[PDB]
Amino acid sequence: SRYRGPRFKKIRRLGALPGLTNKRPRAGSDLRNQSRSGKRSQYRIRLEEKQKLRFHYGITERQLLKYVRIARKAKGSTGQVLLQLLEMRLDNILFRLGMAPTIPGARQLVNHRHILVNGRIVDIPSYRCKPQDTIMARDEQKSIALIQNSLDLSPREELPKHLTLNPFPYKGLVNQIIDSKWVGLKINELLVVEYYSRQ
Amino acid sequence: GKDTIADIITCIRNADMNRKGTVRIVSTNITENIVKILLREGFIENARKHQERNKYFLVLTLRHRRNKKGPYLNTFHLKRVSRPGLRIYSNYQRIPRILGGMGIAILSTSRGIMTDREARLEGIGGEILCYIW
Amino acid sequence: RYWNINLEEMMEAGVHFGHGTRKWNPRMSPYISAKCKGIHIINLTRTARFLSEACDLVFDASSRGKQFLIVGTKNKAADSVARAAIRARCHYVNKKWLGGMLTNWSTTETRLHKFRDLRMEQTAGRLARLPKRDAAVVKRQLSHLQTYLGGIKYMTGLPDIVIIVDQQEEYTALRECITLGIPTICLIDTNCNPDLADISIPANDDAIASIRLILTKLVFAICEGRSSYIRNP
Amino acid sequence: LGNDVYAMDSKIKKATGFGSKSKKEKIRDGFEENVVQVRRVTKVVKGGKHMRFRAIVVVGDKKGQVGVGVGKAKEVVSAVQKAAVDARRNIITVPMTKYLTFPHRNEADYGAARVMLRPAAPGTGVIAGGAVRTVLEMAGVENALGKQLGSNNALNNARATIVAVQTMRQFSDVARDRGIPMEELWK
RNA sequence: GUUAUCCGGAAUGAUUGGGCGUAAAGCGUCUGUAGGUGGCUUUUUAAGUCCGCCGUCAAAUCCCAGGGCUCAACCCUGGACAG
Ligand SMILES: [Mg+2]
Ligand SMILES: [Mg+2]
Ligand SMILES: [Mg+2]
Ligand SMILES: [Mg+2]
Ligand SMILES: [Mg+2]
Ligand SMILES: [Mg+2]
Ligand SMILES: [Mg+2]
Ligand SMILES: [Mg+2]
Ligand SMILES: [Mg+2]
Ligand SMILES: [Mg+2]
Ligand SMILES: [Mg+2]
Ligand SMILES: [Mg+2]
Ligand SMILES: [Mg+2]
Ligand SMILES: [Mg+2]
Ligand SMILES: [Mg+2]
Ligand SMILES: [Mg+2]
Ligand SMILES: [Mg+2]
Ligand SMILES: [Mg+2]
Ligand SMILES: [Mg+2]
Ligand SMILES: [Mg+2]
Ligand SMILES: [Mg+2]
Ligand SMILES: [Mg+2]
Ligand SMILES: [Mg+2]
Ligand SMILES: [Mg+2]
Repeated sequence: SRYRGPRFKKIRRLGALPGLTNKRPRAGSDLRNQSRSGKRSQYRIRLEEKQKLRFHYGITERQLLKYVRIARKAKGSTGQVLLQLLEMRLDNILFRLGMAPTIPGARQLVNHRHILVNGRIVDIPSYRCKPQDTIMARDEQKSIALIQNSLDLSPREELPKHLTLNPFPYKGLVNQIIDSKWVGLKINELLVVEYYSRQ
Repeated sequence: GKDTIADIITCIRNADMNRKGTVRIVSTNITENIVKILLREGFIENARKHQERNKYFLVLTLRHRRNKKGPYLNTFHLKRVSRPGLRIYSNYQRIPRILGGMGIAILSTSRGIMTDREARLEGIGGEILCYIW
Repeated sequence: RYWNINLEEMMEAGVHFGHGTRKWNPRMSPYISAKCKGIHIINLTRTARFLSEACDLVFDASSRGKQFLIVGTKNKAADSVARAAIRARCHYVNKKWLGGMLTNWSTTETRLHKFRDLRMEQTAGRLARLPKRDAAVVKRQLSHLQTYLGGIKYMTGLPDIVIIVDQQEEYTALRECITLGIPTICLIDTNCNPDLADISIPANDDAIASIRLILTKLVFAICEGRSSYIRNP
Repeated sequence: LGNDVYAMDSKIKKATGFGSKSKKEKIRDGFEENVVQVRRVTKVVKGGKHMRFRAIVVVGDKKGQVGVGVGKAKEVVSAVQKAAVDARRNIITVPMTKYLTFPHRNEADYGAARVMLRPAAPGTGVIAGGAVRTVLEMAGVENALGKQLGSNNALNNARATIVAVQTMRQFSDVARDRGIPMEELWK
């Protein structure tokens, strides 16, 4: 139920995928054969948009679908609400607080019970995070060690204003619901919605 | 002349499509009211009454041609809804609104004829005579 | 600004009458006035307002620097147009009108290129070194090119104002200016539809006198407007 | 009066030859062309089948300006190009709303093609079929519902869509026509 | 993945939403019984129609708002538009 395949590959075809890999792709070396499909059918474009989404967050299709139904239910702008829903996922908030290298790493972390949400152990990746929520490391040696070395040795300070981090205990705090400009990727949600008109 | 309302509406539509300002219509309480309303909405320039041999004719001036007769971006549409074969009624919450409200809907209700706007203020439903674009 | 018009002069030149009642277009029924002996009589109180607005826009368009065409292809209106256009210093069409003069510019202009080469040839005196067939042929080219390109041969670029005589016969001019986004200021008799021109002046067809009256009024507007564009640039 | 040769050579130098000057000026027009359909039509002659391509192509800025065009040639490229020009001279503007959608719900009729457009809530994207969808997408309409009823032919549906979005009346203008303040019709 | 069943797309049985000169389609033409619709003006009545209030249309399901199984599916509380 998880994508264990080659990453760099999907990266080449789709685009830049933060939640997958930090290693920039090879020059691509496809300039020899110069093989193309010609151009892309509108369908291929839309499909690659969705694929972008799905592979950035580590989600399975059938899951994405029900997320989309939740989305179409919610009262408001569809694509936006969808992106909210995808961005409040636990391994994702774990990643975007830099408590992890990447999303597979963060998923692994969550899964092995190394994390706490409001002094409670949640080992499932898709746990939906809600406002005013405490993201902690479990108090054991190994959990602390992982979170520390993955937090400190990664210099990036981008924290997108709904996310707080505090230094010694390493208490992560989810402050609020995401803003559409604060989203974790460059995507026209319009395209993914249009793809999903047929379900 | 099985239906008078539809007839008025129709004569208007025909005179309009032919780029003529002037129409003769036969008057009646319904007719007169409908035309009054049509004026306070601003769909028609001016109205007046004539009499001969105990017949009443409302003549209607119509809004001028759009910046020529040939290049017309806009026409003026009328549609009968409730007709003798099927009578359409609506409660307060089903009251129709045309093109987001740009046009209007004519209602015959307990308090008389009116637009859908008046029905919404006063909270009444009723019989829908026509739609006007 | 004012112009020279009164009920008496328009009564003089014979503008008020037009073709028989078998021949009429009821599309003109709103602004017509009377009918006499099966000869229609057209409203002059509309004619003065249209002729005023026409000379006004003609004045503004001359003053801003826009370029003018005039058209009629008739026998009398042609002799009147060469002189109307010379008196206002404008471009004209009198002789046979070629389809595509406005709409198809590129080929019309290459036709002008070669007509210019012909105008240099004939004055250079290099048509005397040729066989008789060559000079007769170059003279066909000349005769034709003079007929069609005679009055427009100064103009480079697309004319943005066109003036026309009797739109019944002039159909292609009307079509081409309708197409290219050009205003038409036109003469209407009782047979013609008031769709085809931007400003359509009720007028007379058969009369050389009406043509001369309204065209002299208009060429006077273009002349005073010509003084104002000699001043403003 | 300056000489005729130098001034006519000035109008000859100002209008450039088509054999000595190559052409790509088009991206300076600020437009994008999208090829909707490529078909091989045939005229038949005593020799055999005389093959041509017909291209249906729409142009837009994706900013609220759009047009359709149709072209014919021997080669794909040339017909594409002609289509481009025919479209550019045929072009019009679609009335838009602050959220990038239609003023209201509308039908349209061209030939056997009928077209149904209705406004949408922001975030719904453009949902429609090929001709209608490309036209609307190239106009830049972000949220729109549409369904072509009647026929399926690409070209006619395009033209019908244009007929639809051309007759669309924006609220300011119905306020001005009726002679009534905006807020009164809002209610 | 394949096969079967049903609705969709199908405006392809069409109230919303189609047609009948030549594409499938106007009875060969009238007279007329049931049946359906039917001019204008004033009054009456209140059967339809419209508005308010009440009773009920079981619980479970669907919809909205919270709560509980680590999450979800599932379960629980409260409430309601329709009609
Ligand atoms: Mg494989
Ligand atoms: Mg569907
Ligand atoms: Mg009811
Ligand atoms: Mg050709
Ligand atoms: Mg049809
Ligand atoms: Mg279909
Ligand atoms: Mg299966
Ligand atoms: Mg069906
Ligand atoms: Mg069938
Ligand atoms: Mg059929
Ligand atoms: Mg047959
Ligand atoms: Mg048959
Ligand atoms: Mg028969
Ligand atoms: Mg038969
Ligand atoms: Mg029989
Ligand atoms: Mg009978
Ligand atoms: Mg009977
Ligand atoms: Mg009865
Ligand atoms: Mg009655
Ligand atoms: Mg129940
Ligand atoms: Mg819930
Ligand atoms: Mg819960
Ligand atoms: Mg319940
Ligand atoms: Mg009830």
